[PDB]
Amino acid sequence: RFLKVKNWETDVVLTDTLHLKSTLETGCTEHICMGSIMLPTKDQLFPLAKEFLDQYYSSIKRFGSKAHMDRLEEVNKEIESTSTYQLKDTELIYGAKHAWRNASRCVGRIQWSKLQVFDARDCTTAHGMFNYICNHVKYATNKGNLRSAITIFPQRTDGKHDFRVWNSQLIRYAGYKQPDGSTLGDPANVQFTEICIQQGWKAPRGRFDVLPLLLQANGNDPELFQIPPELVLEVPIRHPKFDWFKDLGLKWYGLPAVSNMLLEIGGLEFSACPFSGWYMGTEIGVRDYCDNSRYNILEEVAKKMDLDMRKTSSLWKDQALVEINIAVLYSFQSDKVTIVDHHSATESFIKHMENEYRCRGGCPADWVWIVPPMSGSITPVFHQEMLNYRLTPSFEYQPDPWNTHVW
Amino acid sequence: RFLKVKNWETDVVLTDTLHLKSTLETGCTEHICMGSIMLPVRTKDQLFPLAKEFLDQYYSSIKRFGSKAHMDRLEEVNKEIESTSTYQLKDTELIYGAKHAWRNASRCVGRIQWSKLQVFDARDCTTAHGMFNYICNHVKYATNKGNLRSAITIFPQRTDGKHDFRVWNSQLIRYAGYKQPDGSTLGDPANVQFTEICIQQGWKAPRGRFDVLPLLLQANGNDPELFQIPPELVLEVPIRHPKFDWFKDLGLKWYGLPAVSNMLLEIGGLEFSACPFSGWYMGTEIGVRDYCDNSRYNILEEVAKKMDLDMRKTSSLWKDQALVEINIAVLYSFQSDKVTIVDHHSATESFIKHMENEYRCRGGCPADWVWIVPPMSGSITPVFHQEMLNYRLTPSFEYQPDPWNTHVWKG
Ligand code: HEM
Ligand code: HEM
Ligand SMILES: N=C(Nc1cccc(CCc2cccc(NC(=N)c3cccs3)c2)c1)c1cccs1
Ligand SMILES: N=C(Nc1cccc(CCc2cccc(NC(=N)c3cccs3)c2)c1)c1cccs1
Ligand SMILES: C[C@H](O)[C@H](O)[C@H]1CNc2nc(N)[nH]c(=O)c2N1
Ligand SMILES: C[C@H](O)[C@H](O)[C@H]1CNc2nc(N)[nH]c(=O)c2N1
Ligand SMILES: [Zn+2]
Repeated sequence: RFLKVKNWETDVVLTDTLHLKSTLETGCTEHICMGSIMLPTKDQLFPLAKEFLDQYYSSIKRFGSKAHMDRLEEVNKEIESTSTYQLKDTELIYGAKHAWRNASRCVGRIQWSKLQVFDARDCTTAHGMFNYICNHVKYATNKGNLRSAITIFPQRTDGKHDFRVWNSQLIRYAGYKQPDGSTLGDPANVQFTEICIQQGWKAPRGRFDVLPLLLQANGNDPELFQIPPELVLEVPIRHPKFDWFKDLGLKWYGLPAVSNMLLEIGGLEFSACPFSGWYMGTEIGVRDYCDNSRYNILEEVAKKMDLDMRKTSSLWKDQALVEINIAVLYSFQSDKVTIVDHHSATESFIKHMENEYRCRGGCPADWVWIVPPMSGSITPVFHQEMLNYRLTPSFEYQPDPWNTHVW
Repeated sequence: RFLKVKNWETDVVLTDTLHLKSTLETGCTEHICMGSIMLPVRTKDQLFPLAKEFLDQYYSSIKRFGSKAHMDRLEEVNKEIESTSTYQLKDTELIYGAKHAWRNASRCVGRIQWSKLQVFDARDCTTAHGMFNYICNHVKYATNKGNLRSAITIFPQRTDGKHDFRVWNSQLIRYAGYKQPDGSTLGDPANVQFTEICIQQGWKAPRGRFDVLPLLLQANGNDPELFQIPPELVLEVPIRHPKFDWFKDLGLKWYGLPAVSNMLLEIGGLEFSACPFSGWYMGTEIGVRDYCDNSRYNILEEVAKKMDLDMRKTSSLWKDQALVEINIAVLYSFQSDKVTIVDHHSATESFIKHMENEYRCRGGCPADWVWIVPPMSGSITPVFHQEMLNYRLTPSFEYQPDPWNTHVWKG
């Protein structure tokens, strides 16, 4: 009932009570743990609404005040009538920040309360979504000094009128397979990269071609738009010692901006809610470059380093991996674009876990995702027991829209 | 019910049915995951069922399910239980049981090797001296002059819980740790407490950085006794680096034989509380954890200074660079002395193949991602992108409390 979590490096023991407010399900059972699986009516809505409003008013110390009871009634009225309701701005801001605060997979949550929220609930067309996205991008980029933000498009009504950003992130690199049979640019996007052409895009057939945005307003077919290059900050990747590094030709964008998730506040579903902050370096250096099914440049970097690539036990992959990541961090820092290393991000997150244990009685956290993909055991999160549970408001996955849209 | 796991690097999907044979609890529920939590006397009552499940498994494996031999064994074990409140395993049953505990160990990356396990039956042992002899023969056989072979030695089972066999050591071979007055630590900080107990029981500590601890052995619920392992039995490897000649001057060495001596082996409801087992090291267990954990030898700073890395900013990744070098050194040193060791790329690759094999022939492989993924270079090894199902099958290896916490001293 009152669960404990221990840090094995520091012996620090925290006590979790916040999980008892857990609402949704994890996929795990008494018999089976699924911690490593990527994805395991008017009736429904009022409980959900009341729950959320209860935590709102408690957060502003007006639980059981007149306004609270008045609101619960106003929303109760609005639901019994319209079959949905609308959030006040203040509630929207609290909801979004809290969906980030509750993302158990995010190592970056020490920053949860400094989130800029752009209310795009008055938007009606793809051109309009495009304007809102551009302003989001520009605000967030801030000439390199990145600022967290989210833009919230209109809430789903009856599932026929959905706003969706078809891009999985706002800013990503094109991928094309060749007759040769291998891959140019980023293989993650091959499919999307073809949809875009399959709808109209004139691909500059290249390696790092920023993809066009593909936007669907109010359930309608979606439309192509190029984000103005001037708005897409990029960083040429070079090493502080290896001059040949530059000649690998590598660059990356500074703004990670997730665009395919669904935000749930008080039972209301926001299917287009792109959000952005900034990178931890290993997301680019370990996952984007070195994954077998991504840019997969380890072989190439290893060779230029003249390492003994003959036997796994020379650890040539690991050597190359570290230099690549030093390179990415060096570049971003040199160009004054915000970025965080994994040692610093994990130290931050331990600090935040501690803050959330005392101020709030816990912090849902998913170890499988919080431990970085390199140097795990020399970062402090490795030695930290964590409890994973689902609280609301939350961000959730949702099916790729091309599997669902009728034309 | 069938459950699927996918690999995201290769799109290979597998189907689990074995999880249906599971019964023990995970720690998790529908509302909470405890997947990253380190640790989430029986009556006739519960013993009968547990012995029957075990025997049904045993006789299916040998293709004799429902034979007269099966049925008589059941009847024999049942009489023995209601007669004496316990039973004895046949040799063949013990062998199968020990191997399957290994096979069912969801946190073990080395399981491709499960069927080649040498089992020593030490169930006639009655004293600590006899335990010392068995452990010595285990160590020498396992070591095999550097060409390591997996083995386990199984001492008598628990009876009333007042006559337990225990090895108080956490592993058969480990270095002492000594808390110095100035706050620092000499040798391995993980072993300070155990080192104090030993000293208290009368061990004269040489008080250097790599002193092999004595064995501390309890037979039959007696107070345990000290024994020094013969040093000619303890294979050690000096740690050098193939390019950095200053590495050897750091003074590092490590032992070759990892042999865990503090787990509890559960077979058909019986509890073997002393069951030391041994295999061979994955390099990262020495190079990442043993040397570079902050709560262990923690040589990272010293190695970084000698490499003259930029240590002013973590974003230099100076910790990450030094860590790869220390692990290169460890693998180089072991290979050069022809002492079996496996790197994490090779171990994890082998495990993915074991795992697919186990899905095909067995219907599953319970696996604990948190422990299988290596503590460096996680995502450039194939297990990182492997979805895994974790559940508890028996026979199994279980944790058990430290004996200094539970023991009734006699004096
Ligand atoms: C401010 C800097 C931020 C840093 C450095 C950061 C870092 C991270 C990292 C490293 C991951 C794992 C990502 C992966 O491997 O794909 C992650 C996941 C996540 N982050 Fe944060 N984050 C930040 C801001 C935010 C913001 C502003 C939001 C929401 C408003 C957010 C919501 C999430 C969610 C929902 C996931 C998991 C999504 C999934 O399950 O795939 N993050 N973040
Ligand atoms: C043959 C070579 C072997 C290799 C390379 C191997 C590798 C590993 C590694 C790397 C771990 C994680 C250890 C840690 O993080 O501290 C592990 C855990 C484990 N292994 Fe294996 N292993 C091997 C043989 C065996 C044998 C022979 C047994 C038993 C007969 C076994 C039973 C286990 C158990 C029970 C754990 C988990 C311990 C715990 O939960 O604390 N291993 N093994
Ligand atoms: N189920 C999947 N999920 C999936 C696939 C790719 C990426 C992601 C998550 C991307 C993500 C989400 C949130 C944060 C980050 N990284 C960041 N630093 C931020 C992005 C926005 C604010 S911070 C990346 C999730 C798939 C795997 C393979 C095909 S689909
Ligand atoms: N709960 C703990 N248990 C614990 C503590 C230290 C080590 C271990 C596991 C030791 C182990 C177990 C099984 C295999 C291995 N490594 C091997 N290569 C083998 C050892 C024996 C056969 S193979 C190591 C478990 C702690 C963690 C940190 C501090 S206490
Ligand atoms: C199968 C496995 O769960 C999958 O590889 C996960 C592991 N941990 C991860 N962790 C993060 N941060 N991001 C990821 O994409 C993944 N992938
Ligand atoms: C809290 C967490 O479970 C703990 O640090 C685990 C993580 N993964 C591990 N994995 C292995 N192989 N060995 C370990 O000791 C640990 N420690
Ligand atoms: Zn779980």
